[PDB]
Amino acid sequence: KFDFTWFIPAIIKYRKIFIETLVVSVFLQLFALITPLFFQVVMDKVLVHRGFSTLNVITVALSVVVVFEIILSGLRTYIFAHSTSRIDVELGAKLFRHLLALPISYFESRRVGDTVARVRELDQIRNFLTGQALTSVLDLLFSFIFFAVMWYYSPKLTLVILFSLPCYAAWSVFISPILRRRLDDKFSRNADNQSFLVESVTAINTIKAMAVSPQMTNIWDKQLAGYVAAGFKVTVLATIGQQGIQLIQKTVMIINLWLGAHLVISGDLSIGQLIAFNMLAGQIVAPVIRLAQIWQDFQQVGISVTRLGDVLNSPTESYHGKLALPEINGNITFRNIRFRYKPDSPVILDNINLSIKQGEVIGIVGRSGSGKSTLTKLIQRFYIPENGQVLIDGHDLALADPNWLRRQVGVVLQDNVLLNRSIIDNISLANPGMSVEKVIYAAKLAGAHDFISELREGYNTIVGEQGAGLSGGQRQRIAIARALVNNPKILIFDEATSALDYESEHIIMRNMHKICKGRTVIIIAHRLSTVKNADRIIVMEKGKIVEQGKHKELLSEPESLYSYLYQLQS
Amino acid sequence: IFIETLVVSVFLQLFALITPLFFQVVMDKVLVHRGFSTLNVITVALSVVV
Amino acid sequence: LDTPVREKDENEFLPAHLELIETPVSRRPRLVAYFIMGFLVIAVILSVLGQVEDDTLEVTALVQNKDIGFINVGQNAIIKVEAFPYTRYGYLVGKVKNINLDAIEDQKLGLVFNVIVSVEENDLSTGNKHIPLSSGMAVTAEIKTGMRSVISYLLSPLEESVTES
Amino acid sequence: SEFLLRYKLVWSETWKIRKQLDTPVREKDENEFLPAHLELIETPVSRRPRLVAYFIMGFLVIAVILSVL
Amino acid sequence: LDTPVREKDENEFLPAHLELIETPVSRRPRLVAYFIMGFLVIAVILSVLGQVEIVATDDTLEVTALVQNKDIGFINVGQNAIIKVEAFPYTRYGYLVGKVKNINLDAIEDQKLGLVFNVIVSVEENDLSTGNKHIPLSSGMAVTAEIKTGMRSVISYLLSPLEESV
Repeated sequence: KFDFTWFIPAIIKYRKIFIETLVVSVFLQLFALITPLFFQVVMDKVLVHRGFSTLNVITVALSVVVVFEIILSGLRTYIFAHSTSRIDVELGAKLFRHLLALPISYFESRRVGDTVARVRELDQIRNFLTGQALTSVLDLLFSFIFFAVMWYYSPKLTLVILFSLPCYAAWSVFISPILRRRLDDKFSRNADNQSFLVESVTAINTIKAMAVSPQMTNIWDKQLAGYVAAGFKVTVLATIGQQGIQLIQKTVMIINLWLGAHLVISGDLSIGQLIAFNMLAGQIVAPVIRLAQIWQDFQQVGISVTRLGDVLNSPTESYHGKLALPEINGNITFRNIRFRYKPDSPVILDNINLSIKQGEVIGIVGRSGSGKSTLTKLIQRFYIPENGQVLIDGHDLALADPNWLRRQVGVVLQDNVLLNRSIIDNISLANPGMSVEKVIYAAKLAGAHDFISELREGYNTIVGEQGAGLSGGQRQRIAIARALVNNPKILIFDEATSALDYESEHIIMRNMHKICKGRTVIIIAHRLSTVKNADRIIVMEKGKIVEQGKHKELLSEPESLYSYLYQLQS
Repeated sequence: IFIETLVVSVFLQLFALITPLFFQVVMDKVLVHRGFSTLNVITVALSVVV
Repeated sequence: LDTPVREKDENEFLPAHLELIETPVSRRPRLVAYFIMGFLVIAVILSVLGQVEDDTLEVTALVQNKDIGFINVGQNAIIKVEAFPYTRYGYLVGKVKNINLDAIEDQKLGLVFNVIVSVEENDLSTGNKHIPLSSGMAVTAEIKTGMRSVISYLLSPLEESVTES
Repeated sequence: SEFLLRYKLVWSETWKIRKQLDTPVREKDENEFLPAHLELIETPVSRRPRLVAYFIMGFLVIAVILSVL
Repeated sequence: LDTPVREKDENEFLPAHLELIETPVSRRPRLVAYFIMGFLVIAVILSVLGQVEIVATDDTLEVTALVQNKDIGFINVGQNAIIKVEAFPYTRYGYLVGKVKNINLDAIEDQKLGLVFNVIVSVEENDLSTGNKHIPLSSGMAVTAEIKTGMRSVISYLLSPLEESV
């Protein structure tokens, strides 16, 4: 429900300055009315008898009026631009605040360029509001002042313009929808181009490492050709529209010339009155001509509002703020959890029931295919269970604040993408204002202190884009530190040790007893050596907890799946 | 294409010069001598030119 | 107009095709010349089809004898008094009486056969009210008697200049 | 039309709740020290251009009144 | 003016003090405007109080010539209107005096204009000294006799086009 009805309250809020702008526009129209009166007086009274004193006073008055009109027009433009920039700032802030709150399901179905294009075309509304379009509209709608005077001059050439105006309206109505559609197509092409460019620049490593320069170049060539063709169609339609406007204006001017000549020859008007009438008619048609060269801007702004609504009309993660849910101690329960990726996909988790208490270092094992890779995204509210409900501390997560929940749990993944900052900034990303003492402590805990130190910049090294400057294990040890800086009540290891050599995994398992001090730790790994020292071990097969218990109680049964997996691993 | 554009531009400039001349002849002859049958020719030529 | 971008339009802008086309041409390779020729032809046709023209006052004055001969008694020749401007005073009417055989004076030229013209007593209304016409005056009485196809404006200077040897 | 009716209804409803969506009045120094976007949102136009415009329109009004009398 | 650099002058120019003062102003922020407004008001006072004179351009010489009738009416018999002979330059020959006799009711001629009522003026016999010695005045001549009769304010002189236009 994001429309120009959103712009209405913003207009009402600055109604006072907008009324000031309306008054200034009326007075500008008054000055523009005064000037042709001076031309008519000069033509009809200074040249007929004689004139050297009336001419001089008219000249000085005209100079003063011109200077004042220029200053007033500049002030009006400045005030209007200020007032509209305030509104566009409001709109941009609201748009980004809404964008950051959308669920990851929204982002997984789109491309980065697709959703960057709308935030970028916010600049279209930004340019329109701080432009000459609305000032020209105000000038056009305040043109009855000139009609009231030309009716006094002549009640026939006035109806000429009064009947010309509906021709302008009809031409505008006829030519609007076609260029609206063409600009819609052009925006679609632009979004595709932006998505392709963003994806190509992001993945330049794969493009260059492989041999696919020609394929990317061919795709770019086709996309650019299509985009330029659409732009040319838009340009052609705009040119046709403005040429039609010119045709209407000039045929009206010719008819007025004929009628005014016959009127003057017959004595019901004078030469000076005819000249003044021509100037007034030109002054009325000037805003229409000025508004016909920014037609693409009007239609593009309509499309801009439509696309910003497309982004802004999506449902967000429901913020449930009341009673101020307190800090949690680790207590995770799964109650008949049934989960599938897509409603047209096989069920992953059938009937998982689970209970994790405080201080319990839980280990979850299985083969590729089980549902152990989705629990880390179920504890976080990234996956919505189809059936059942997940509870932390007895409170259901379906009615809990996502920001409050995700600030308590620290999840270390296998990829662990980083941001384009320094080592200390990335490690302290969850809280940029943190002292070096905690950074050092976390780096020592994760075992990354040494490598960071051996560097030349130390903890100030820029990792590049997505941490490209660091290896797979270095990013892993930076992610572990980043998860450990701000004390998480629940810490999850989702196959975070498989991307490391022996002499780093051993360090992590040796520091684990300090890592899990007063914490609830869940460890998920393909291997079984990582979880051999956990409080409980849980085996999952095709999304079903088959058996659970201690390591010895699991290995004691030769018929168990865990014994088979241990034999295969060894 | 650009030579074609230059030719069209100079012809457009020549076209824009006709209308002030027609306004002058209308003001100087049509109003003074009550000269109908000349205003019609100017009107038709102006329509063609525009 | 309301046609989406087809495939031919996309091929027209394909960089691979533009690289192979050296010394390219415009889409309408021969429309501007056609329009210029059409405008010239229309102007020429319009040129050869367009035709462009105290009480007992007298406008007897210098003028071509053939011009008076083309005019007839009672022709519409208006009179403009100088006392005031043409717009303010108005263009009154002075019926042209037959031009006398003898010229009024030979100072101006030979063709000074004094085409006398008298007002109609119904042209000067209350607005003018210039009863004191001051008969010793030469109010300009415009006498229009004939029209020449505009193209005759080209016929006059060039042809006469060619005539002299 | 029909969309005009919707726009008129929205405008009237918002104008009824008018005077309850006005930012609090603040001094020049208070507005200068705000969050970056809030400063732009809540800083009104300077008084000098308003005064100059008022002087221009007042001069025109005085001129037209003196001329007619 | 002869005092050395005091501590106030150095403290006023310290970088620490200048860095904190954002959007600074001149030492005396209201001296330029004060002087400009003073010049404007003095100019207006001088224009309104200032006054400017108005000059209108053989033995029994006469300067009877074209001139505004109101100008002659403002003048009186015996007014100071000098006469400049053309025989020689104004500087070399001198600006002699020609007392203005009353202008006759009938105009001398109507060729120049209607206001040609011929303000006759005769010399005083004591202006043309031995330096001029132009006894052969050649009475068939029009020696320019400047006739000044009136004074006009500067502001009225500048504003007169405004009041003339009716």
